[PDB]
Amino acid sequence: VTESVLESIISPVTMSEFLEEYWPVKPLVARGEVERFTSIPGFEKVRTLENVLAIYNNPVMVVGDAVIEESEGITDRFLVSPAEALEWYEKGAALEFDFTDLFIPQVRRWIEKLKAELRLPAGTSSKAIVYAAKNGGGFKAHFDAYTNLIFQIQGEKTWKLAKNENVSNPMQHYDLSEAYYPDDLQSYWKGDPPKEDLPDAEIVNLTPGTMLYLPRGLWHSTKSDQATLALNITFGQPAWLDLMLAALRKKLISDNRFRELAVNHQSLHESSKSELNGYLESLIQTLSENAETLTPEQIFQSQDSDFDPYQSTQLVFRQLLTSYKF
Amino acid sequence: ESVLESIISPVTMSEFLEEYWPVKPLVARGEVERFTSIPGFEKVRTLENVLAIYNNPVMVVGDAVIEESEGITDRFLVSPAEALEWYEKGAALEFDFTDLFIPQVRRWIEKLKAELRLPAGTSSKAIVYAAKNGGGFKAHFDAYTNLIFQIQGEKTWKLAKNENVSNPMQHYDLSEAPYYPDDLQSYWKGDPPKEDLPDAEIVNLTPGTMLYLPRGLWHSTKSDQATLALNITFGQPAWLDLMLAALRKKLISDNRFRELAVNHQSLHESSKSELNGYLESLIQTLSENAETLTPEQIFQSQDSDFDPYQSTQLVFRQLLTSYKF
Ligand SMILES: O=C(O)CNC(=O)C(=O)O
Ligand SMILES: O=C(O)CNC(=O)C(=O)O
Ligand SMILES: [Mn+2]
Ligand SMILES: [Mn+2]
Repeated sequence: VTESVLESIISPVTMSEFLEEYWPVKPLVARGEVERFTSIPGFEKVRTLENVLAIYNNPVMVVGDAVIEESEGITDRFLVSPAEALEWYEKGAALEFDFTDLFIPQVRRWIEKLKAELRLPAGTSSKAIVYAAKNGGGFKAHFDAYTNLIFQIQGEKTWKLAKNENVSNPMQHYDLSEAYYPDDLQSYWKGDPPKEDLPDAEIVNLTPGTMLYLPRGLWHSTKSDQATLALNITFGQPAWLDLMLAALRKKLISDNRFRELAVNHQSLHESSKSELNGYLESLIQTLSENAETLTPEQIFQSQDSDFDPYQSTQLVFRQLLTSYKF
Repeated sequence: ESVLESIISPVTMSEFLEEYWPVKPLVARGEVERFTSIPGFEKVRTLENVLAIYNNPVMVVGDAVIEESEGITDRFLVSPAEALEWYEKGAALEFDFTDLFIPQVRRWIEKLKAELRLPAGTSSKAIVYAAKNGGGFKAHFDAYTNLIFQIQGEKTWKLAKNENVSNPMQHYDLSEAPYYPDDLQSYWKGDPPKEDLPDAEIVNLTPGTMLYLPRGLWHSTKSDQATLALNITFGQPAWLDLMLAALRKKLISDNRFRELAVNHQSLHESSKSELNGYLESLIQTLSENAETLTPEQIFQSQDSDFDPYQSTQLVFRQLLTSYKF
């Protein structure tokens, strides 16, 4: 059958069904034999923890209660060498091998293809990540501003999934162990947080060969009683706001008045403060008039902008680090 | 209004702010003991000391890297323990965010930021540069500004007034002169400078010389023999940065603006028409909120992140400060 890699994996669900009833809002669980994952380019290289370790020349994130206890409560995660990560792994810390696509770079082709098949803006952030855990490790209840296609490779992993009644379309991460909401999030958080154990969540056991589509914003937590290994393909979720502000900035960056250095008005004398306010009024009027002339075509024309400079910077930095042998 | 005074004397801080900052370079010569006023200066006064304290990836830059990478790149990050090998091959070493290891200097940098009237959120750091054997950086301009303190050796700087772009918002290497980033293209005027910046000012920076290097000024560097310098590097956030931050904060509360965007030419004709009306409506709302913008709201955003490239690198490096390289 002339099928896409994604189609091959979610069969007998069609890609149209996926796009109409699941993406980008509802989770999908697709079960089957792990061998159908072998059409993912580079899968054989990340099929076992020993294989991932043989190729992954980068720092590894470790997360969990052992980190909280060692750090005397300062943090729940460290970035460490692959070797040290194995020491933490034995203490039940979850290991995250981020930007695994640097080390199976053939998957990058596929990811870009999948990004187009999902009709994501070209500029959307995308990567592969490997997650490994044992001894009850994993992640406590949280949500992400990203969506994931999750391919369970080894072991049985317990996911909790709950609808998020507090925020629609979150644009930042949040750990439920913060109960305090960060600034932007505070502006659109509604209602009471869920309990730490997500008591109303759906529990899903992921086994080898299970693919889980995980939409952005769902509350989730993970636990690996025994050793597990999974490969995630992780996508940004650029908002209309992202594209609109990129388009507006493209219209304004040409104007030297907008490129001039900004000034902290705090130290200024009152007359200078007022003059700055009049200068800024001029800018405000011009910004508003450029916003008023914004068109759909211009918004679409900025779909190839960098909407996640945090992810892009982390990719560049990790690429530069490959010159050290971790 | 005091921190720089003893270093740029006889230039006064008022003269510096009115006549030089943020557009024209200044060269202040004097005794290097001046620099003892900077917290932690003793700890970066030789390359040995820097290497003793700097527990982070070190950037190495130059011909030796071009060779090792078979032409792919001129830079990469290595361990402090491997950096000296590259230095001996004439690669320039960049110890980025050196202020992570001399925390003392943060207070100083913050005072300077306040003195210069920079937005509170402006990026700011210390960087040490070391090179020998003709190593350094080829002709380019930065979107950052730098206060440069020459500690050791005689370093050849070329400096050239930028006649092409005012207040650039990104980095540019003169060597890429066929190609121009889209944004830069939209405000570049005229022809790029000539190869090797023939009309440049040549300035030999000797120990105790401080160079103020404004954003956008063309420069390049060469260390014939060993050199060591400390930079204090500041972002240059534009009014556009604060204003778009303020506008985003007004809109991020509205779920319509947080909804997932789509690839235009992936969807059907019916869908392509159905998106136009929704986007026209959103554009109306964006415009209405832009018309509500006040100077107060712009200033209330001065503590935002205007430089995710720098902030991201800082967080990453902070997670590596006790890494066993
Ligand atoms: O895989 C895990 O243990 C945790 N993964 C996530 O939270 C995620 O993919 O967003
Ligand atoms: O110090 C050097 O050799 C090069 N430095 C710069 O380009 C800079 O400070 O912007
Ligand atoms: Mn998650
Ligand atoms: Mn420079």
